[PDB]
Amino acid sequence: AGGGVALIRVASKLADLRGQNEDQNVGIKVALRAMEAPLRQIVLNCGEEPSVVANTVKGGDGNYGYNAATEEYGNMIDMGILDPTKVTRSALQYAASVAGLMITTECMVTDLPK
Amino acid sequence: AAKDVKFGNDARVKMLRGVNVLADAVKVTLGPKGRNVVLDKSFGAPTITKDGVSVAREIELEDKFENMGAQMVKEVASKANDAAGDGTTTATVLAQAIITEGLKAVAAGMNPMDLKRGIDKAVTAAVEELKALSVPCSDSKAIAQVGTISANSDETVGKLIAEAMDKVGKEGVITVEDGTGLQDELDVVEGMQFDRGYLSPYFINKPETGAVELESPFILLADKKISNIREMLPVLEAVAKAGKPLLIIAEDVEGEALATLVVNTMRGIVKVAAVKAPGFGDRRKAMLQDIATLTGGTVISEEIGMELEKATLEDLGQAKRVVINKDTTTIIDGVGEEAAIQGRVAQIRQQIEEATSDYDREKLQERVAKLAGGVAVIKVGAATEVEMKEKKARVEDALHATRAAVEEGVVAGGGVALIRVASKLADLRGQNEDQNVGIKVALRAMEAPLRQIVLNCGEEPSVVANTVKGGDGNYGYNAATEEYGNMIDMGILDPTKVTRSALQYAASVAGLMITTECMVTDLP
Ligand SMILES: Nc1ncnc2c1ncn2[C@@H]1O[C@H](COP(=O)(O)OP(=O)(O)O)[C@@H](O)[C@H]1O
Ligand SMILES: Nc1ncnc2c1ncn2[C@@H]1O[C@H](COP(=O)(O)OP(=O)(O)O)[C@@H](O)[C@H]1O
Ligand SMILES: [K+]
Ligand SMILES: [Mg+2]
Repeated sequence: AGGGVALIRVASKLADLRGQNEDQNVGIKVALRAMEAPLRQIVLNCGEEPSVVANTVKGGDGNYGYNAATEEYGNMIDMGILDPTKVTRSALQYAASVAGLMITTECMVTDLPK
Repeated sequence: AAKDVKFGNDARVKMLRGVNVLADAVKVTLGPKGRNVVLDKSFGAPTITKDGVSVAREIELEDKFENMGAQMVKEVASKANDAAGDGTTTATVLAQAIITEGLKAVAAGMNPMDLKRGIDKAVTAAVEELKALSVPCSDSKAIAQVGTISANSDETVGKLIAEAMDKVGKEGVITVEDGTGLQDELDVVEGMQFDRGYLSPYFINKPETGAVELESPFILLADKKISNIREMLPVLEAVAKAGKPLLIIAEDVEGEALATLVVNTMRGIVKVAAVKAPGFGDRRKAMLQDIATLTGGTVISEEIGMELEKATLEDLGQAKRVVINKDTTTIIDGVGEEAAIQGRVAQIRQQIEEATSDYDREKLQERVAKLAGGVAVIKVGAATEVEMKEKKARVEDALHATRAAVEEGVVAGGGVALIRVASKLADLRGQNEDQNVGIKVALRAMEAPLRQIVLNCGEEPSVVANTVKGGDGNYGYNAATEEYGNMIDMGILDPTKVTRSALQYAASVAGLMITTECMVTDLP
């Protein structure tokens, strides 16, 4: 399902995940909180309130979601709003990769501003 | 000096910016999950406080138009603190909401005065609805709940205040002072006490406690300065024949008379103790008259036409026990016909009603407590001084809230009552469309306190607001436990007076701030 609701589905599924350390728990909460960013930004660009729509979508199940073009809810499959699984998986994995690279970076070397 | 003059929207945006600075500093302390603000003091250490008016009274800005905005919105918190003693953060939140919405409506081409009239009409209707929505708060459990909620969910404070209010009575007074230990303690005084000790340590007959104890004495109330013993001979001889102790409450006793008294006390002739008359001036006269009424005696004064030499036993009062320490004198179980006490306290109530300053009113209330009720003192215990100050401020907030809740009743707390009122006033209309817009502005601003409480918890204010608006009755949101339920059943109570006062003062200041067009101030 499109519109950013698949990531909300998985984030709501994974709310029970725990880590071995209080720092690994902060990392797990950081990654799960970032899966709602697409739908929230879509609703923000359309002009509604992201929190109410996100709560309504999380409350639903399956392919329930929000149509941004007509500003109504419904089954995302029936409204014809789809994403291939490869697109979502690739975007999530590459975002996590670059975030991990930037988190463990100790030095940056560049030419002088001259 | 020379001035700077700004017109229209420039003035309004500067003013709103100053309002926003002060409101953003104040609003971080609202609810069970608000935080503390550190205030720098020029003389001393910083103070860490969660009180709205304390934070508001410190804010001053470098820019002059923004400073005007902040100085104007500061009066809401000041006035709410003066009137109710609590509810200043809510008043500031409401004022900021009204100002923001009203400026948005003004920028759309509305007439500011009609918006102000609509806001006034909505607030009047809202106050009537709040009065209709209230319920009495008389049992001790509800008073404990109010004191607990006002002290930032501290059960011990609520229990202590409920016990104090139960013991001291409806006519008594309760004060808060610094303690010496780590635990809060309550000391209640029954009877009349004034802060005057004996004039000579030799009067002490019980060195174990260093206190002068007299059983069934006479009280000689001398409204004059006594230096020569020649005046007291008749009454002293009469009391010596009587065979029971005597107490002198006089303006002062000089060396000769005091020396004669101390010589006689140790010889076993008479049991005499002498203390000073409390107060200075007219209040001293009034309290001597009060002691005369309580003890059933007559004040010996020159201004009425009697002399102390002609005094007899009929002019001397009586008591059951008198205990005098280095600092305080207490008179216990004094003989007096009740009608005199009720009459005196009645008169004192009439000059209570005809009093302007709060100092005079509190002195009169202390007098009424001494004559009829009691006086309770609560000591606050804390390890350091900053902690002591923060806890003492919380205890004072709780005491004020319990007083208000007793005198007017309680409504459901957490911002729910304002939402219920605004839901009830959904069909109110004015004379023209600008007035209807102003009514809508007020009704929308009535939901700001709950939204800020939910923000301070890290939740979503709009989801909770919608869920609470969808319910009926006392249905609300518990921000401490993060659950929905009955506001009354879980003990989240707010006095009606605090809510009404916050709404009134916020509307009064914000309606005027909406109608600005020009601002004149000094130059940088
Ligand atoms: N009518 C719609 N309602 C809600 N979401 C939509 C709709 N149409 C497309 N989307 C979502 O918007 C996203 C498209 O954003 P886009 O600007 O194409 O960014 P990207 O290039 O990263 O895909 C897709 O994830 C799609 O699921
Ligand atoms: N557990 C709770 N759940 C929801 N609301 C609460 C709770 N405890 C207190 N409140 C509300 O929070 C407000 C307390 O804010 P406070 O910091 O006392 O500011 P004020 O100076 O306006 O009283 C009260 O209106 C009260 O109704
Ligand atoms: K506060
Ligand atoms: Mg309070």
